[PDB]
Amino acid sequence: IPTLIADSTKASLQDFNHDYGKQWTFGENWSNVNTMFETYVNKYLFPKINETLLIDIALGNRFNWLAKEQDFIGQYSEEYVIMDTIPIEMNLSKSEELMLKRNYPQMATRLYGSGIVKKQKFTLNNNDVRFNFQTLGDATNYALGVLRKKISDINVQEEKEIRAMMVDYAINQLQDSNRRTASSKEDLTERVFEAILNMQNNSAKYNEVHKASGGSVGQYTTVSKLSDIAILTTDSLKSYLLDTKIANTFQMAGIDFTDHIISFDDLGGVYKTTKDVTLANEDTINYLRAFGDYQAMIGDVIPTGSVFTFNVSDLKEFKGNIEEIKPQGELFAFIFDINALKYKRNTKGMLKEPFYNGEFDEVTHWIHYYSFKAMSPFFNKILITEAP
Amino acid sequence: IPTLIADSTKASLQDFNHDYGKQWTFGENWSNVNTMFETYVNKYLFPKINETLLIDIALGNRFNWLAKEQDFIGQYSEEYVIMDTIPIEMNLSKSEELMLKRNYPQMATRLYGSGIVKKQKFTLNNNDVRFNFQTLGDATNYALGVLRKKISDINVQEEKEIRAMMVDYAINQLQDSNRRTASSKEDLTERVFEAILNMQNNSAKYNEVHKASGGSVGQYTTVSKLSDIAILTTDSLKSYLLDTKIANTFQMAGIDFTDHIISFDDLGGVYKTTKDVTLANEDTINYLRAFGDYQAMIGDVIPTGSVFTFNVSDLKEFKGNIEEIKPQGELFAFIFDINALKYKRNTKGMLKEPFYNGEFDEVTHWIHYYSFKAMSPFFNKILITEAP
Amino acid sequence: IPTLIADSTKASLQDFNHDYGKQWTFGENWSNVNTMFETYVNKYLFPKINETLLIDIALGNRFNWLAKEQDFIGQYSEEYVIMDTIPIEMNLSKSEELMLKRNYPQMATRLYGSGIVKKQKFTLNNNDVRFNFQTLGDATNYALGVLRKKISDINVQEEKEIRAMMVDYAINQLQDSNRRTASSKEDLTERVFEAILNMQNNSAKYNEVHKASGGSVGQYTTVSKLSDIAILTTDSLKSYLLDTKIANTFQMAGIDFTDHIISFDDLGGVYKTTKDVTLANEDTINYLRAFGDYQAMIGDVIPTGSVFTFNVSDLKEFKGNIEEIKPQGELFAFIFDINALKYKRNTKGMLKEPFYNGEFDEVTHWIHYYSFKAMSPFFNKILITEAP
Amino acid sequence: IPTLIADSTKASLQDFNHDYGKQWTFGENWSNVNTMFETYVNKYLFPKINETLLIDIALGNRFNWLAKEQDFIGQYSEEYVIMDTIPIEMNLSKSEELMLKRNYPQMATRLYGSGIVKKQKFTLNNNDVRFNFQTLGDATNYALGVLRKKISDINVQEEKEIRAMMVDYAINQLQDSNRRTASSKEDLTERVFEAILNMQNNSAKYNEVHKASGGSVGQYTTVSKLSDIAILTTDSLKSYLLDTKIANTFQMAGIDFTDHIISFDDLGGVYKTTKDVTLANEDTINYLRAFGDYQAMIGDVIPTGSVFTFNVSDLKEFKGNIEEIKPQGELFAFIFDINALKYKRNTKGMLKEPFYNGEFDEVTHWIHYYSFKAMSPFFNKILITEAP
Amino acid sequence: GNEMRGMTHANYEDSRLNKSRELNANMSIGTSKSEDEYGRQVHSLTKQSYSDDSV
Amino acid sequence: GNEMRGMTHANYEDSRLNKSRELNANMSIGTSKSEDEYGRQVHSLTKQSYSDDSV
Amino acid sequence: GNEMRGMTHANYEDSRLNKSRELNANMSIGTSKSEDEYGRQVHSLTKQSYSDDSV
Amino acid sequence: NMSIGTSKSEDEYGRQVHSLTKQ
Repeated sequence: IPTLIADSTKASLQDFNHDYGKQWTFGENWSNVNTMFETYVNKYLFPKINETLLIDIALGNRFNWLAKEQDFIGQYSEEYVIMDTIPIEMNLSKSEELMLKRNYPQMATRLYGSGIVKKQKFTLNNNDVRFNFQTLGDATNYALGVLRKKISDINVQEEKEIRAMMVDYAINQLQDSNRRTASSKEDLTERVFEAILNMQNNSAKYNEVHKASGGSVGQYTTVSKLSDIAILTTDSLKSYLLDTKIANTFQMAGIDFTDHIISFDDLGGVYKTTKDVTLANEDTINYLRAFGDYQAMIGDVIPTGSVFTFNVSDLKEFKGNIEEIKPQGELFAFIFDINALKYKRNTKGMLKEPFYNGEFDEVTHWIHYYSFKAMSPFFNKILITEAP
Repeated sequence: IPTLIADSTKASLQDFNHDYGKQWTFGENWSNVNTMFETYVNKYLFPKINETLLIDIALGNRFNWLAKEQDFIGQYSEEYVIMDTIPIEMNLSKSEELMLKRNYPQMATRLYGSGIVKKQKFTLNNNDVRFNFQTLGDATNYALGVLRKKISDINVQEEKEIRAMMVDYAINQLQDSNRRTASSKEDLTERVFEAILNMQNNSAKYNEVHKASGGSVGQYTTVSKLSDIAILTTDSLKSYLLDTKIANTFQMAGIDFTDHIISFDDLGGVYKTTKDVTLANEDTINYLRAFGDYQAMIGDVIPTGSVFTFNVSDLKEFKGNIEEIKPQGELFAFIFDINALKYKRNTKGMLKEPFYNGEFDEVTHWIHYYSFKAMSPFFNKILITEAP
Repeated sequence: IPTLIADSTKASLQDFNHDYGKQWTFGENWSNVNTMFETYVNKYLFPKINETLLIDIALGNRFNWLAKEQDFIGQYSEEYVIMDTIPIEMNLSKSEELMLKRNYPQMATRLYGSGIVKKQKFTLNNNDVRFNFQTLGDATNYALGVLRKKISDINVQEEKEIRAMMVDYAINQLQDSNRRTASSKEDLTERVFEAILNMQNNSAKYNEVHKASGGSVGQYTTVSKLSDIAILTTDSLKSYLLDTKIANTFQMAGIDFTDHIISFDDLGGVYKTTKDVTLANEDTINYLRAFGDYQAMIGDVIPTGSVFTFNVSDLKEFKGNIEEIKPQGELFAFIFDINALKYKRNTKGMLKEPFYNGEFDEVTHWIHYYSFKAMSPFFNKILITEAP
Repeated sequence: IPTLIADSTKASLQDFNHDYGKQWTFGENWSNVNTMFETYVNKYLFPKINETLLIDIALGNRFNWLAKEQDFIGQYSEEYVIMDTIPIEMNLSKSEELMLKRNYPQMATRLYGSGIVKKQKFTLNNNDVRFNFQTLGDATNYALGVLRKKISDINVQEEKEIRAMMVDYAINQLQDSNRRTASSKEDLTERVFEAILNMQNNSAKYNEVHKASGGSVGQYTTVSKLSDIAILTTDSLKSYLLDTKIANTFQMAGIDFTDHIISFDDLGGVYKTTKDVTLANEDTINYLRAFGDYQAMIGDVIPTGSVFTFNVSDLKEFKGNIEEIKPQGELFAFIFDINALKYKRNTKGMLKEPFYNGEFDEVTHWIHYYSFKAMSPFFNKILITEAP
Repeated sequence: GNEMRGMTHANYEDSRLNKSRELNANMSIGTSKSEDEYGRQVHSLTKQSYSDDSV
Repeated sequence: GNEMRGMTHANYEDSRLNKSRELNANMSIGTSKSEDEYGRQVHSLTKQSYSDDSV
Repeated sequence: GNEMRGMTHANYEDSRLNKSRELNANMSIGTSKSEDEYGRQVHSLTKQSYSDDSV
Repeated sequence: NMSIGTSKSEDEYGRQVHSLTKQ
């Protein structure tokens, strides 16, 4: 292999990296011999490249419609329901003093709290980056590609967070009355039909009022209209219903719930810490950096309940302290009233101003946005999931 | 936390509870340090709440159409049917005195008697409730919300009682001849078809005139048109018909009885005590209070046959003394002529006048109404249930 | 007679293949008696042939639409994608110097440069090919017939290579997440139905960015739109879908994916060498000549990864050094994004000039073309294959 | 002539009584020469009658006023009264909780029973009653006369029964406290005059609310106004009472003691069956028939407590089984408030439709009416009777 | 006198399970018709007009 | 008030599953009625005209 | 950019299998907004009009 | 000394029993 290809003294990196360098040069002599670039007819000609394509893809958020723009002014918020009171027989043997005795309306209420701010950063060099691209137009495509990608990443993350929120709520918060078990896919599709009908009649079974402050003992009866019901299921199930249940049935004039399905391939894949891990190794920070966390440095503490959205389990500190939020088993259907989601976002002034370091000719750009995602206890939800 | 956060003396409650209190105060000092409200930037500003939400839901009573307003004047009611007379041949051999011989019309009768008067109550503070809401408008919504909930509860309970009446009648009261048995759900669908056709013919088997007083000797033949026939079933059974039986049949052009079906999720869950149970514990009264029973107090006796409409079984006194009105075995299809239901109500002056306690600035309001629910033996009715 | 026919001294071949031969011919008497061609009226006339028909057929390449004409001018091409960055929460306790820190955009790239310059040649004698055809019109047809057959071979062979490239990529390059196992054909059809839906979601599972240079640690999420998903399967599966699935299903409207399928009778059939094999045996060089490889000579080296496209395994040197690019188990459904294929061609000046050998009177025409086939890692792909 | 008159062969009766009587009559000669009816001027003419008187004595029920028409449907009569409450002092020192105290009203009651229905009938013959009267007009009077005698009979019977009710009630069903004892006829007059005034006093002692279900414990103060007081005494006793000077002073004042005092000669003549007798002899049925009883037949059972209203004691079945309802001892004054005699009656369609035999040319007409007689415990009653 | 209401958003028709055409409240004997001439004559001998036999 | 939106290019309708007809909020008890004659008398003893049998 | 083409003479349509409605690219966060009143004042303190209770 | 009143017409029931003016 020729010495020149191996030699690093002549690299551009060498010129920029060091304080003083050779101002004048007479060109080195190139040969393709015993190298990947060898050409039979002519050795001694530098390799020539035709294209440099961008291959940029646009991704979207399924749940964007739910997001509602809001001002960022105050932190807490609250909602309440007046709890049910059964009509009681007129005893008439009671003392006349009962008229005076006072009982007030009883209510159950929740406080949700403030949101979380998120940031992304990219810097464009204006010197070395120019060496990489043959034409000025290719470099401009590259810059827009970074901005375009940055927004797409945010959409993808928000979708993951909403999908994970729902899967976590069902797995942990739901009561026994809400939960149901499906032995097999055929049973599951039938169970989902039963659920749509069941949640359209008055029932206190599916409410989570008990978790709310005033519901420890008591009942709240709510009814959920059909338009609202929407179902989050794994794709395997939708494929089955369309491929087998719908195709085989003679009459499906009514009785089709596929408009409501929000099928996702995984549901699982968003991880949540437990046990308050503290970053301690370079190798750990390097993995996080690859996924975009410039901020992270050794000695920072990651609190319990932190949601990563990428697999950090293998790295040392998180080895036994990370848990995955996912459906348990292949069969999963969380059938819920749409009103429960509570997603709000503020995008005013999302793209922050550029900062230019004259030394090094680099401009750093930032994108900052606010997101609050939550789930309301009061509305109806039902989980049909694989039997244990 | 700061001392102020936990200090009872600084509370508004103390001002109301004690007979004398400090008229003048110089305000206390607020800090968010080491408390849930901590704000990174300020650390000395009070927490701020953006919104408060009622989440009121309106609930209905399936059987309202049946209810008939009536005056509340007299305790008992009766219904009777004139019994059948078979045409006889002219025997001219008989003595002419047969003209004088007398034949009298005959009848079978039933007596159904008293009603039930039920009450609900709520008290509105005026003086201290105002502290809770930021705007007067939120507080006014709070008062409409308690009234609306109160009314919705009356509707849910009445529905539960009518549903329970039918389930209880079918399991216990129904004549043995009327009962029919289906081995599988597929058989049940066929059984329903046979019954709908059979009961439109002129026959005495379906009617329960035998139970009525005059039926022991003689016959009564009644006919029930399709326009009136109605079916009470669990939701899972209706789901079966729609998902599989209707979906699978090649031609359901006619032959669809699902318009008639009234399907309920639980079709049970109304509980009736089997022994006299005397309230004996504080914890028990507290559970009852949570469901709105202000009247309940220790030492009161609940007589046998009392219907709770909520699950009181867990409580100490009622542990072995409660039984549930429920279908047996998961196949229930009580098919009955609609005329049999007998639902009567009196809601004249339903919203009793308010009582204002000038001391304490409180007005306490009440709602009282009469309800009679019963089932008539005379009309046709056949139950299809799983084979025992 | 048999003895005359047997003698090869009289053969035309002997005159053509030797330096000197006997110019004068004294005729050989021919008798048709007791031979297959005997005729009743004249028993000494040599048999006469009526037609000499060609039976030429035209074969075409399935994948021609994909091919893109390009000037053959430069060796390499490259393409790249920008890697995903997850949004990071605003710490706000980080040192204020973080603004100065520089975070650069990251990407993954691939270099694909290649060409193969495939050729083939045919020679028309003008002496001795005449001996074969009685009318000069058929002899001219024979010449056109070779040219057309040579062209058909180009088309059939390119198809084999595109088909083989895909089977090879799937069998070896794909990750565990992409791979799926199907026990039976009904299970497979459901899996194909599921994969179409899975690909439309946003997921990094089906991308092969990890193989690309910058993707070793990070993640890239891409979405594959329907209308750009083509599925490659065997005909046995397509036949199954049409015969037993599409035909039997009541509601196949909407659920038919057969427009996408690119079914081949047999996906396997192309062989790739492992190890290096020098053509030691003469018998081997002769076999390769049967398939049109005049170039092969004893002692030449066949490099690792050479793709034969015919079964060379039985030959001695290739006995253990050959491995077939093939589906495993008869169930194969490689579903992929169409954009991944990258087929390019240059066919300018395809029909090179003829060279007339004055000695031997032979023209020697040549056809040369350039073909580049490669598969891109970035786009989504799934393989459903028979369960091990 | 004595002999001609004696012969009964020449009688209208013989022809009507038997079949095949004599059709043709040649007149019998008549002479009064030695008989009664002889006249100085014309010895031979038949005796001629100036008039047929038809004396009818109208008889009436004295108690007919104080009869309440009822328009009967249903059977029982309730008769409640509300018990007394005595006014109480203000007692302003008492706790303010006294405001809440039920103070429910209290009452007494008496369910009387149902009333017997009675009938009478007269058959009028067109054929032979005509022989008796000289002119048609006299015969028409005779028909009106029988109907009027029937109406007169209803009245005498009802009067007798009301009188008997009072005598029986006084002797047997009376509160012991009410009774008084008179040693001599003179003492009785003093006692009776003392009693008239006692009723006008407002006191609870005279009334029988102590019976009447209701309350033994409380008091009901009833007052009997003059004009609502009347004394049931024997005729001799009425003469003694009127004779006294007090009676004269009352009449001078304006209250007619004579109308108020009501008297029958013996207050007796109504008989009560004891011992459940049954008719057994022809002679008895004939006696009953003389008194108008067509219905009676041998073997009919007369229940204990049947009120005959004529003396049947002589007849054998009733010889030891009849007891007269009569005051015991000569002295008997029962002084009662007039309102006490409940004497409700229904008289609609009193005269039922005629029935024409048509053979014998006779029409039978019937009078039917409903009578209910009872005495109320609530009003003041005192009985003064000779000391045992 | 209760009467049923539909209770379903859409359904296939229920004709074919109905026997209204086969049996109905109508399809009953007619009470209202008066005696034939013979009957009226038995009740009151109104028709004194015709006697078949000659004097 | 989030509102669910269509997630399919094409599908059959969901009318059969809809249960609005069966049970809806509109079907509820009415509180606008006023008291019966007896009640009005209990409250005010307005009517002093009739006391049934008297004296 | 290769483009898939029809490989079959006639087929039932593929509509149901498409999630273009469910997760389209166009459904995405919007970056065109400008900062709120508070933000503009942080950057330039341009509003000096109102200081609330003063003096 | 008043007397029982001789006649008033039959109640509605009486007339309907006699005639059965069905309606």
